Amino acid sequence: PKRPTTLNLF
Amino acid sequence: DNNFYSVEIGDSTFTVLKRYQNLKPIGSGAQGIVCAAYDAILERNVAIKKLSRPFQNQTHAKRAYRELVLMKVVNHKNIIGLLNVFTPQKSLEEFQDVYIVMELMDANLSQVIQMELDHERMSYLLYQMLVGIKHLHSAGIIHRDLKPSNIVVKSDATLKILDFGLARTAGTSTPYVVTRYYRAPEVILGMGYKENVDIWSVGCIMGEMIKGGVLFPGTDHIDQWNKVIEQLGTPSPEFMKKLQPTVRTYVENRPKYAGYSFEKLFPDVLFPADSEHNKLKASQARDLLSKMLVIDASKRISVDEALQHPYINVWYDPSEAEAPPPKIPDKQLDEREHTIEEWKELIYKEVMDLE
Repeated sequence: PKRPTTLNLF
Repeated sequence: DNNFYSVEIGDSTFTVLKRYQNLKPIGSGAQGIVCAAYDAILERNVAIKKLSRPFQNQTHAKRAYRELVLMKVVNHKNIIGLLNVFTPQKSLEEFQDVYIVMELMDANLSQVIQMELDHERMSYLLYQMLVGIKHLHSAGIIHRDLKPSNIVVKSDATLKILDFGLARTAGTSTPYVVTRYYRAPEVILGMGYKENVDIWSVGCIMGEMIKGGVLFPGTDHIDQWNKVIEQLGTPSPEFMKKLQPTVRTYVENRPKYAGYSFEKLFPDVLFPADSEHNKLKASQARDLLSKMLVIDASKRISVDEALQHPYINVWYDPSEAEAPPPKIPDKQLDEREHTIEEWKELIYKEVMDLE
């Protein structure tokens, strides 16, 4: 389960 | 000609090093207004917290000392970072204002809470908060005010805890200082607190993340308690016995509730697709919610316990989690009395120590 690297504060 | 200088932001005056420029206002710490600023030197965005004559008051003094101490001593991937500190006044005589410069993140949780995250994301953020909290605990410090506003994110999906003005060790020995919707029972009902009080806070955040809005509103400090028991149901007699007899009465007088099962407070509908691999299940999240959101502080899971919970520990990494405790100078033991003078001087020492 890869750690995430993007998070969408769009 | 001079090293500092001033800009009027509305009615508040920031006096800061020429390096810091273009102040916008951004929010409030326990104490102080706070500006985002561009730091021309390091060529990056920063955040700056003006703390006005902190020694004006045991409180402001105490809460300031804390932040200074704790902003220097603590270093961790998940705790907001000290960058710089200073006063403009060039002499203890003259002194009034401190400034703390710290890293600036992209947003707070507000925010993320609105959007519809997927398990990895939630579980991860969770994980991060926790490790962050773990780190603080590992030196006895309890944060006490974890809430969406104190937690910051970035778009590389990383997270930092922030604001230490309120932090210390066990209670009791002022009641309404920690944010209403996030108060543990032991703080609503004034029993005093152990570290896992922070876990209560966590549970509300996770829940809120999922629920889309605040977990237990509460129209005032006393109503709050209904909201809790409305949802989780009247706690055992064995607990009530822990209560101070005056409050103890009122509580026993509250109407009884059975309260909902977690599967009901948090149904599947509410969750992302159940994950690619296991551990990361709606139900597993629920299970963990159900070990945090627990009225009885003595029946409540610990950071480490939470760190092991299947839903969190998939990201577990000992290099982060088992990092050296932040060593705290025992000189300070975070809650003894003092005077305007001795306060003013401690700060200044500590500040001048830090320039």
